[PDB]
Amino acid sequence: AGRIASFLKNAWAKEPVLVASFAIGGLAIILPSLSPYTNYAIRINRATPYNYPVPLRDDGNMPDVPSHPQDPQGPSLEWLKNL
Amino acid sequence: WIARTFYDGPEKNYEKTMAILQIEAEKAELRLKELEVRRLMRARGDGPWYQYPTIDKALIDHSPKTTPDN
Ligand SMILES: CCCCCCCCCCCCCCCCC[C@@H](O)O[C@H](CO[C@H](O)CCCCCCCCCCCCCCC)COP(=O)(O)OCC[N+](C)(C)C
Ligand SMILES: CCCCCCCC/C=C\CCCCCCCC(=O)O[C@H](COC(=O)CCCCCCC/C=C/CCCCCCCC)COP(=O)(O)OCCN
Repeated sequence: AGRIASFLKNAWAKEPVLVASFAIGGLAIILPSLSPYTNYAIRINRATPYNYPVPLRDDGNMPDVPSHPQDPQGPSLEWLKNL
Repeated sequence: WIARTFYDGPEKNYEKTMAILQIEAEKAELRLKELEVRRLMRARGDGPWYQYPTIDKALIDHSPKTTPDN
């Protein structure tokens, strides 16, 4: 405790560059595992349509698949609009 | 006395020789059969031996590929 604090105080003097670099690197490593918006970023990446959405062959047993784009069935991007 | 104390009868050696001959004959025919089986398997490749690997078909992606003609 005291030794660690003394070492940090000594490093903060005459060596600020290394302390700042290590602090920034440690924060960059640690914080993403705690930030809740990384899931939002993953969802935004997954919600980006790059290819043409190929339609499925309807057989009368697809309740979750919409028949038209304006139909309520299917994923919604209202959360992205609200961001 | 010498025959009774130190040696046995002829039938012992006779039957031991017969057993040894049978064992060696089966071994020889098995060796010939193994050589022939190896030759046929390597020439054809329809047996469990000499099965060289091929590309696994589970790696193939069966999905739409941004282009109808694959
Ligand atoms: C008046 C006599 C005239 C004739 C004299 C004949 C002399 C004979 C002595 C020479 C013996 C050597 C011939 C055979 C020796 C080894 C053969 C071996 O197969 O026999 C073994 C037996 O042989 C004896 O154990 C060893 C012979 C040694 C005795 C010689 C006497 C002098 C030796 C000196 C020792 C030193 C002592 C210390 C000195 C200071 C076990 O037999 P086994 O494989 O089961 O047979 C199975 C069949 N059965 C079931 C019918 C039995
Ligand atoms: C865990 C995260 C890792 C990733 C982050 C790091 C990214 C890149 C930063 C490091 C780059 C390379 C660093 C190499 C370190 C070498 C140090 C060294 O040998 O220098 C010593 C001297 O350096 C030292 O004093 C030792 C290291 C200094 C302390 C290092 C920081 C330790 C931790 C501090 C931060 C702790 C966490 C943040 C708390 C701050 C509050 C938020 C000799 O100095 P000379 O240049 O030779 O001068 C001789 C002539 N006078």
